[PDB]
Amino acid sequence: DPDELARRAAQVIADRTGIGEHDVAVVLGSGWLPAVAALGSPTTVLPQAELPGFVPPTAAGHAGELLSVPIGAHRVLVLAGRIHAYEGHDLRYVVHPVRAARAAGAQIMVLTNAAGGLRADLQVGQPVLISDHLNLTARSPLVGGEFVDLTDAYSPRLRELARQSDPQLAEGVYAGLPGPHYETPAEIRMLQTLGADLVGMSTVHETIAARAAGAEVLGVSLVTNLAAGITGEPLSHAEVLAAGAASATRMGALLADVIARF
Amino acid sequence: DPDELARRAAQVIADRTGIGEHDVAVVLGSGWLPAVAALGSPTTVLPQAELPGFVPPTAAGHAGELLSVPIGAHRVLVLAGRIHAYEGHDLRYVVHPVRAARAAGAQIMVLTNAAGGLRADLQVGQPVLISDHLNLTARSPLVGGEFVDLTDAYSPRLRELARQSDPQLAEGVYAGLPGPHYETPAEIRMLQTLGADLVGMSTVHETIAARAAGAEVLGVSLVTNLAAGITGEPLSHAEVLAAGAASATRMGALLADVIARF
Amino acid sequence: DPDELARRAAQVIADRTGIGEHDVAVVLGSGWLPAVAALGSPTTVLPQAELPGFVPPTAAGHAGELLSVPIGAHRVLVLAGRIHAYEGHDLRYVVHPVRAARAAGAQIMVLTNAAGGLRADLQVGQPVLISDHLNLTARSPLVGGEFVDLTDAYSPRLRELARQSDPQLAEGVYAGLPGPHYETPAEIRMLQTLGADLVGMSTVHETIAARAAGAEVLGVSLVTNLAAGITGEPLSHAEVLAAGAASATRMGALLADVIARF
Ligand SMILES: Nc1nc2c(ncn2COCCO)c(=O)[nH]1
Ligand SMILES: Nc1nc2c(ncn2COCCO)c(=O)[nH]1
Ligand SMILES: Nc1nc2c(ncn2COCCO)c(=O)[nH]1
Repeated sequence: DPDELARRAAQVIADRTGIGEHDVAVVLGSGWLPAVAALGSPTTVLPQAELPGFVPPTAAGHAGELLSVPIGAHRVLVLAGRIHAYEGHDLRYVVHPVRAARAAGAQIMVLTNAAGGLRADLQVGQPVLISDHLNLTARSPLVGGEFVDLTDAYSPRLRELARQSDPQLAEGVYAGLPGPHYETPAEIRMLQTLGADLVGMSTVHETIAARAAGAEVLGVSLVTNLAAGITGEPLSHAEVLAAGAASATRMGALLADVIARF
Repeated sequence: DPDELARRAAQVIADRTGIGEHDVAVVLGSGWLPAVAALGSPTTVLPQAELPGFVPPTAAGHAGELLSVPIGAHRVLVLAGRIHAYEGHDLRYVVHPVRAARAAGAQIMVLTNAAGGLRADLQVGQPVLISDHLNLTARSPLVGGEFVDLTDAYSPRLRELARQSDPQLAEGVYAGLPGPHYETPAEIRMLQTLGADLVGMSTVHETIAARAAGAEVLGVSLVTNLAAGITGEPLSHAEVLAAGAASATRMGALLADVIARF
Repeated sequence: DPDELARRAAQVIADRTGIGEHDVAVVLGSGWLPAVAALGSPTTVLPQAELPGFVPPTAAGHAGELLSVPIGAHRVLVLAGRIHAYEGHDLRYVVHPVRAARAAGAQIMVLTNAAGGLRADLQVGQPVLISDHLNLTARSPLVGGEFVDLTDAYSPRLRELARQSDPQLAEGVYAGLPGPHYETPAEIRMLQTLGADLVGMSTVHETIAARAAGAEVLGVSLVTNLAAGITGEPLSHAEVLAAGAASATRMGALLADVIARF
């Protein structure tokens, strides 16, 4: 039972952080690990790996951390590192950190990801609010008849708040694909056709789980690269890995500024 | 294997219903269940849990009811209560009633479901014949080289008959997505770009299992709401649930009227 | 370790063929099996079932061979037969042959398949190079975190060399779907909107795994029919299974000529 397990993770978070409630949670995955530092000074860091339901049984590699970051009166549960459906994990493990954070008190989930830009405009290193997603994984983390409306899955209010801190923030539609391979240029063209501005390999399940749980979601993509076939050149690994890192800098700090608006 | 379990279920069904052939099956999906009551004069009802292979090893709720009913010159195997793929279940379980049906004599499977309407001119509470589908599940109920052709998977003949019963019947293309979450508006715009008129969370696999097994299929969606982002206002749990307790005697009258024409 | 298993496999190839490296692998599946004898005299033939990682206990039928054929400058591993996701095998097993091939020295994989033609200039019996693919399986043979750019997944250079042998060779984007059911005509319309020229039931994962493993890939579809709804007439397990076994000599000879240009 995932809510039951989320409640244990949440008890342990409370126990280990000494903080009984955590009213915002921020998942920083690929491309966004620069963002961690920059959310602000953690009072507790712990390994996610320790936590009930967290870093998956089968494959145990080395998860990231759960930081407890006060931002004013908001106690931010920072999830530095996430697991991905592409790693083989049953989606309940994939969304468990989100569900744990809910149980730990998160009103709002800030879900971040590394994305390829599908769009004209888009610059490498550009943060892009997610206005909506395409779930192109053919899955849901919801099992049974949990029929969650995904209208305004990425809170307009939270996009408004974020633009209060950076009025020049774009938004775009994120296509969530399983990965972990990057996309073909034909898949990219397809995704342009399907209505996506961004493409990536996470997030959609987390949002769904977050929304199912009642949490408001702020989604932020970092364009780590223009998607395949957009420029005419192959993808640069160093660019995907590093070109957005000062962005993820910038953004964690911007982050802290937006959470403070919550 | 699945086919042998389907024939075992069929034997138990013939035994327990006293009916050697049920030349029609009806699967009563979300929002169609109340329609059972207006179907005719069933002569056996048995809990589906009674039947070999009906209840999956994984989840256990309260399985539905299997009704044997004469309608016109047909014996109709009515499945009230179904399992869904979104409940976690191997598809062999999701299509088993259809396979058990065909093994029990079924030549025509009447597959009903609840759909978001993707054309803003479909009326909430109006049935729509499925003229075709988009299997967006990335799954098939068929295993190994079962290379079934799905041209006219939804028999034009049956839709023609259905329309003699009710010539105000729309037809349209149904996108089968896994569920159980509803679609984002962005997914809805994609679905429209993809040529879908209806969207739901079932049927596709049963259609495919039915065509494989050589049964013809009449698919009928109840538009229980306009899909996400169509209205410019969020979906409402309040409509999706009642949308066909209201259509109930009318849907069961339609069903019985169309089956009689078969 | 998939890669270790590949390695285990490649040492048998070396050992049973007596040749330390096969610089080209060809995967013959559906529609291309008859072409094998026309490729050349094999210096060795081993059943696939004898190699580590290759074929099942659960479901056992009767499996392909692996041939070692010199072709032009090349020592070619011929994989006669493949297994398919639609048979239900973990993808690690589906792409093991290619990974084994790559481990055996294959830096070029020629992946052949049978496809529905969606594009107006294609005809039944035509070989079509695969220019790009749409992976519509919602799966990936990659797990965890290799960085795999699928830009030029189907090497333009291999395509241009092939065309030095038969410049006749058309090319198209291949949509790789789960199978084993064929597509509904609405699905084919969608695929066309998605930019697919060809549709089939294999290849994409074997590509990905070849690309991740550092091989270039030439894809060859045999158009074994038009896609569903193109002719307004059903589809064929065996106008598919060989509207190209009509042309064994030519298909083997096409392959041998193309490979000689590499
Ligand atoms: N799928 C995909 N992911 C990317 C790309 N660039 C960076 N990432 C990071 O992983 C995907 C997370 O949403 C890209 O072009 N495509
Ligand atoms: N997938 C999907 N299913 C719907 C929609 N409206 C009604 N249904 C079916 O709801 C009953 C449970 O699936 C919709 O908009 N999308
Ligand atoms: N998916 C798909 N595969 C095809 C089609 N035609 C030939 N093939 C290849 O068939 C795979 C099973 O033989 C088609 O129209 N669709």
